[PDB]
Amino acid sequence: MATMDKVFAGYAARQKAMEAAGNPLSEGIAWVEGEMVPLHEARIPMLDEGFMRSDLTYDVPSVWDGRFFRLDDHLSRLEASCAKLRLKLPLPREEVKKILVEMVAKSGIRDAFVEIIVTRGLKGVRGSRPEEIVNRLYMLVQPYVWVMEPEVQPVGGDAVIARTVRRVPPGSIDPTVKNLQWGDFVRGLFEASDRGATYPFLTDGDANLTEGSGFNIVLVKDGVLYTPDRGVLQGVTRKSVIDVANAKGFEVRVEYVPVEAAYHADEIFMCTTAGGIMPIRSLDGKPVNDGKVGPITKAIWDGYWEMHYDPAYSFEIKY
Amino acid sequence: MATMDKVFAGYAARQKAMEAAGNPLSEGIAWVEGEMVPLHEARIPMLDEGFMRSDLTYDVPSVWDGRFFRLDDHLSRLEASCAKLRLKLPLPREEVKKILVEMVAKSGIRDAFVEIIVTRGLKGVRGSRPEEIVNRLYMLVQPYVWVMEPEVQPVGGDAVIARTVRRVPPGSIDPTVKNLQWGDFVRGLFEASDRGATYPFLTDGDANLTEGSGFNIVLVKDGVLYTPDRGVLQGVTRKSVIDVANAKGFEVRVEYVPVEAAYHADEIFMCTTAGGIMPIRSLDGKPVNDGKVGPITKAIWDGYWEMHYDPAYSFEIKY
Ligand SMILES: *Cc1c(COP(=O)(O)O)cnc(C)c1O
Ligand SMILES: *Cc1c(COP(=O)(O)O)cnc(C)c1O
Ligand code: NA
Ligand code: NA
Ligand code: NA
Ligand code: NA
Repeated sequence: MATMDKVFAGYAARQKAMEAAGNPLSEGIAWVEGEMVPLHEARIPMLDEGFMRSDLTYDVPSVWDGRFFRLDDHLSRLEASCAKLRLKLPLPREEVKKILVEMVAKSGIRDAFVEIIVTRGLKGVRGSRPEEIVNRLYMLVQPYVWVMEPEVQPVGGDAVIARTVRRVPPGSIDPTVKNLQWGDFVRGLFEASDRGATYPFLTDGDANLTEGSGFNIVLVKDGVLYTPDRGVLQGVTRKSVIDVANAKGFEVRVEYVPVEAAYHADEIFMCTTAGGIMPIRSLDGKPVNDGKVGPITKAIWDGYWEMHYDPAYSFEIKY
Repeated sequence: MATMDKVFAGYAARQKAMEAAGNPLSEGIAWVEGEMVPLHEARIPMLDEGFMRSDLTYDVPSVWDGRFFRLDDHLSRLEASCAKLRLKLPLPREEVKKILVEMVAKSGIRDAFVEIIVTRGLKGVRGSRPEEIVNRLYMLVQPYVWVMEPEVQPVGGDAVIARTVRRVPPGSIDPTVKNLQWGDFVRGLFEASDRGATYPFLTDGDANLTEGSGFNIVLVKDGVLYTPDRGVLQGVTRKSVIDVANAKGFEVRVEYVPVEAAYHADEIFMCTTAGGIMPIRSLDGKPVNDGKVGPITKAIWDGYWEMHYDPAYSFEIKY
């Protein structure tokens, strides 16, 4: 369990140093209407009908150890999300990239959660002519967010297959469009908490796994990785999982994963930008296999963080 | 078609008078953090995790001809919406009532769209302890909004049964909780527009009608009114429709309404606070019956606006 120490110890050191620098901007910076403002003072107009009706999409790249991770993948997914929503990125993609690097640089944050939001704008879809709709852009940079805290990743967390809620189906809301309409996920969070666990796994209502509240799901069984194809966000972390798995000779099947498979899996882990590779030790109050972080999961964990220093997948920021 | 003239002519006169008064506050007033501010300057903090994840509920009473319509019904539905979301109205209900009356009074608006929003607050559900969650309140007053403009209600609008999208199911998001997660409704709006119509009727994906983008649906067939029970908001307008129908001896069945019934209906109309009683002359590009506003619909229209002057359902505002 060495590489986790090196990763987490490095993170700790950089957090210790950022508090020492006392920079007020290291609490976060936002981009709103062409202007960079401190995070705790960034505000959205109530007249942004888009934002009001959550008629928007968003995406969250990260910065780790001063390096932006797969930014172009996130920008490309955001553009595809916009197109599916009949939205348009209000600024050229390369300018968004420049602003984001500047914001991270000016903030001094070495490990950052970065968020880009495109909304319909001030005039909503209902009863407005196409000429009158002007999409709006919001961006943000802030310290890295953990869906699983570093102290838990060596042991793994507690999940449940949710039984009081199921995933919004693609015929209502396209799950490949990263969105903030979290009604089902929030029910899943409360259900997990009510049942004495932390992470909800949502079904599709048809006996298959989909995803959870802010993460994709992966099963390991007899040396093969399984993760749902339909009904889920096509995560960039999931993508990196496939890259590491291929590089290490593990097969990954992106396909229909029945709920039943979760109860027989050798290993389970979640993956997401806000936290990385997140092992699950128990499901529905029962141990996953031996209740430990599995070997294939640790290989995926190691490779995922290793690739944060591959220039094919990252670039360094000048602060 | 007299009573529509009296209603719309009165509305016109009051709009003519509000423009004459030139009051800048007659464009709207908002309540944000204890302070009343002009609408075009009201802003929401990006750190409102609730609002960000649309982890909120809301409700929209109206003011017509200087009288608040069924405010207590809306406040009661909002409280029930909060309870289902494990939210709490941050101020006592009677104080919210007082603020809203004051806001309408100070604004001078005689015909108003009024909106109350309760969000999870600055600390979201995920990874926060129950002690750290403080729900936040937002309110707004602005000129009356029409989902169907007065000029169209005498003739009726053009609807379609949506075929590219279906209603979010209650097992994902409780439709009796008025909410702003409009992903499916926005797809329905674009589909309607693509097909040359205006109003989408969403199915439940199981061959029954539910509701539309901001309105309940009612069918009239052989002297009986039909409106879906499950999968929809229990509208206050729908409630008033039942009151008028009962008073006039018409039966209303709140039950499963198959999609097939829409294609054989004698009359169809939508109902919502933002516009009232809204007849539909065509469905899927075909006439509804004779393509005219039907008689039972006009009786419902007349009674609905009549009851805006019944003290059992309204009170007058002192401006
Ligand atoms: C963000 C998120 C994921 C993970 O996607 P990444 O691109 O790896 O961050 C998966 N599912 C949902 C619902 C998410 O919000
Ligand atoms: C607001 C709305 C209605 C109508 O409800 P009222 O209380 O009559 O205003 C119906 N369905 C949806 C989805 C709505 O947003
Ligand atoms: Na996106
Ligand atoms: Na998946
Ligand atoms: Na409500
Ligand atoms: Na109904």
